[PDB]
Amino acid sequence: APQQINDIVHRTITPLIEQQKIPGMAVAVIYQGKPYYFTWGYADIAKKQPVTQQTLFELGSVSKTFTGVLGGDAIARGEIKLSDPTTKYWPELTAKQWNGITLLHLATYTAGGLPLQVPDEVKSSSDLLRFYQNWQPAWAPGTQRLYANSSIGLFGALAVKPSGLSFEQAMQTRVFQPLKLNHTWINVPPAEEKNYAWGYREGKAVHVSPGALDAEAGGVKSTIEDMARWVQSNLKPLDINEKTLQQGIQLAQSRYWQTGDMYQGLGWEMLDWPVNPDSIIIALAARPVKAITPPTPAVRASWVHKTGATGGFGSYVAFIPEKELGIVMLANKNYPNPARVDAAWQILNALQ
Ligand SMILES: OC[C@H]1O[C@@](CO)(O[C@H]2O[C@H](CO)[C@@H](O)[C@H](O)[C@H]2O)[C@@H](O)[C@@H]1O
Repeated sequence: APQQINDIVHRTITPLIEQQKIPGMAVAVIYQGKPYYFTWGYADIAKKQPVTQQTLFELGSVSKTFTGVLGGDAIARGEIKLSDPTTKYWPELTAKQWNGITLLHLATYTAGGLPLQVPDEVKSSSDLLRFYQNWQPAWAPGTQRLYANSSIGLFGALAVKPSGLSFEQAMQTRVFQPLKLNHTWINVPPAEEKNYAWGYREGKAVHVSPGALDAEAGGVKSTIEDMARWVQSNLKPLDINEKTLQQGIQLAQSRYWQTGDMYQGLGWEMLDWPVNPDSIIIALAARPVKAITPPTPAVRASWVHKTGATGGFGSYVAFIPEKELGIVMLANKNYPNPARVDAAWQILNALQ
């Protein structure tokens, strides 16, 4: 590895790991299009298993980038449109508040105040229908953003309905397989359990226990190598051979809404590059949005990023298409987002 990369990465991450008491971490830097891998510490503290380039981490909400691109591929296939009403794909959603809520609104958290979490009481499909029918929006569609798993999670479930595939089958066949992400999973198979790191919350070993729509909103587990390849694919979507997947990547990096300095994509979030690091960086935050009419196609001069967490894991991905530069940070503790972004900016700034 080039010494410049070696030095900035170790000099940034070692102190981060110490300060945040992170049990294990894997980092990939993509520099001039090529990946460089770094690992520290433990996938499993009790069994003394190290983090390796084959270790699986829970991505948490970084999974929304995969859901956004799968939705994007479905649009490119002519299976769905973001301008379509939600009721087109769920005819049993007859409650009047749904008039005017489109797939776009669901995908971008702008439906009018769908909650962060689907209630734990919702187990059955009829429980799920009841939840969305009974939900009362605070706001008109397309006026305020409230980050929500019940919003993008429903988009993911509906986006695959025309295909007739399960969400997992669609993701596997249409996104993971074409991009050769052969160690990326929504459900970790028994063959791969040996490599599934434990998450750590207040010292306790924990794995995600998915409720309704958690697969769609936060369900991906992946290795540092596959995540580097995911960044490579999002950096250069035009090198991807599957035409609908190529367009799908581009659609997920389009700017649909603006709030302050941030632009909402499908899963992905973006800021103009160069960004101030203060601007890149709370349980519920309702923010008015301006519609970008029509959406701006993927801007090469962007900082494109997404944070992700589960009870036991914290992930971050960021890239700058213009510079062919990117980073993935995977950890088996959920530590504060600003620490993630600060470390990522330190590394990418140094290498830009
Ligand atoms: O073990 C996870 C468990 O969650 C369930 C029950 O809510 O819900 C899913 O049904 C779909 C297909 O399995 C999921 O993709 C979606 O997240 C959710 O409604 C079970 O199905 C799933 O086994």
